[PDB]
Amino acid sequence: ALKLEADRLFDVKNEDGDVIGHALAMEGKVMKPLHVKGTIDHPVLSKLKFTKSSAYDMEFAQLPVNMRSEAFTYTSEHPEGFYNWHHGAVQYSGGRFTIPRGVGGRGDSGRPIMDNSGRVVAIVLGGADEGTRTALSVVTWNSKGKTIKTTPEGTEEW
Amino acid sequence: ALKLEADRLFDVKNEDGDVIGHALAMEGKVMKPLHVKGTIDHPVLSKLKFTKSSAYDMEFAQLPVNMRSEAFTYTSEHPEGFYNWHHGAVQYSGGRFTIPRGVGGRGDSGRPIMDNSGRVVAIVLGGADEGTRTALSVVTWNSKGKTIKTTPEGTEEW
Repeated sequence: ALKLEADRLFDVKNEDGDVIGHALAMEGKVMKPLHVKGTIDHPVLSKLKFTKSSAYDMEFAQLPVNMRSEAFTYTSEHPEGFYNWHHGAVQYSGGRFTIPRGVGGRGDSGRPIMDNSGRVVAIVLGGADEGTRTALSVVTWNSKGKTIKTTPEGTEEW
Repeated sequence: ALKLEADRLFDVKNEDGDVIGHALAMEGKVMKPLHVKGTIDHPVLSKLKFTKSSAYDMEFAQLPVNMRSEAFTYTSEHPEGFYNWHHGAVQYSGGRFTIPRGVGGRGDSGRPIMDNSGRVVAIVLGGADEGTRTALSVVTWNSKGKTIKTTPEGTEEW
């Protein structure tokens, strides 16, 4: 099985090699959440120096040219409805992004939430359980490009 | 007292009052699934001369010049991902529009599946219980305007 399409999603491994989170390539940058303390599983992207950003709970660095082209796209505009992440659908109902209960957990931060067109829309960081559903803590961006970091009361970071 | 919500999704009632199916004003016409034998619950529309298309389980009628303005829009462009319908998320993964096992039902015929941007993508007909999921029987239009009806083995009309 030849995988002729380039990765844009990478694993953030600890010192044992357990995958504890994810890093992604979007809008000219490699970007992972600051709180995941591990290395990016890639020969090139790990030797780069990342710029922390506590405010947004993010670390980033600019991608090495030949990779910049094969990177995601972000869309500021995003309607209520349903979006999709790795474990299925993600709902959007006025400000909150929610998935079912017991689906997301530790290791899922840095995973994007995207539309059916394949453009990124948010970045998971953790999630607030609410009995029936789980209110995700995302990192979105507006029409201008201002980084917003929505965080529900009682969030366990992932 | 006034109604600002346009008129697109009508109910289809039997000869005892129950709602057995639905109908929708879309792209210039009223549409309902043929197998549902009942009366559309809407003064103007119910007294219109319908035209059947048994090969596609539909029966359409042209929209009165006035209502023409508030009908739905259709889209043949529907990529793999998650969609919206009355009971929630509808997955589209290579030909099938599946939904979580259970939420389907008699009465759910005629209902449309639609994208985040409100445009209609398919009209539901019935479901095929495939264990965990349920593979829907739907009507849809291709890139060139011709109807197509996808019907799973074991489909139960609704």
